Amino acid sequence: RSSILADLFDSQVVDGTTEDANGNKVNTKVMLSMQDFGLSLNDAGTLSFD
Amino acid sequence: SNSQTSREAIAKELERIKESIVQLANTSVNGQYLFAGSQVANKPFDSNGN
Amino acid sequence: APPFTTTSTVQNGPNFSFSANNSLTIDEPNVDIIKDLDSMIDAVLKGNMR
Amino acid sequence: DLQNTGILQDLENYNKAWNDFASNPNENATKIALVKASQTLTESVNNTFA
Repeated sequence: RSSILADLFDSQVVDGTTEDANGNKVNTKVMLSMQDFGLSLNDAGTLSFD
Repeated sequence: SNSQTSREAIAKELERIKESIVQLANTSVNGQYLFAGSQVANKPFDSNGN
Repeated sequence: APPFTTTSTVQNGPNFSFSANNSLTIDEPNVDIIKDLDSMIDAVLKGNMR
Repeated sequence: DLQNTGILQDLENYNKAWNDFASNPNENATKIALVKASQTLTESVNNTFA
């Protein structure tokens, strides 16, 4: 379970000297993930999807 | 996704992580704050890492 | 003192430093859980990945 | 030692109270019960003398 907890939402990063999402102004790094590709987390160390 | 509200939001997990860790650190099993050094019988910590 | 060459001219350094415009380290054996946690919150709030 | 004589048993359970004292010194009764077992011990040495 700890091993899977490492991989659960693998991702890729996006970059640019540009406007990071203005929605309440994130700042860190731009990404798309398995938290975004239809799939998501729920609190039990469990997955959720659409 | 980490909008400043999200960045605060995601932080607010950490306080609960912080709170829980403080709770379990100060845990007074059989009266002993189980981890006040070896002197587990009296306050080991505060919330602020003191 | 000058002059110098592209070949590094070297001369032995100090015994001590006491306060400094320190370089930025992220690697150490040691740990300070709580001070780390609050510091990382500082990174998160303004969004320090860099 | 029909009923292994009180002194040797006073010592025994007294030493049982010791491992109990190790269980919780903050539980003062561990002291008191421990103390009492010796009290029988010592006073039993006293009466045998007489």
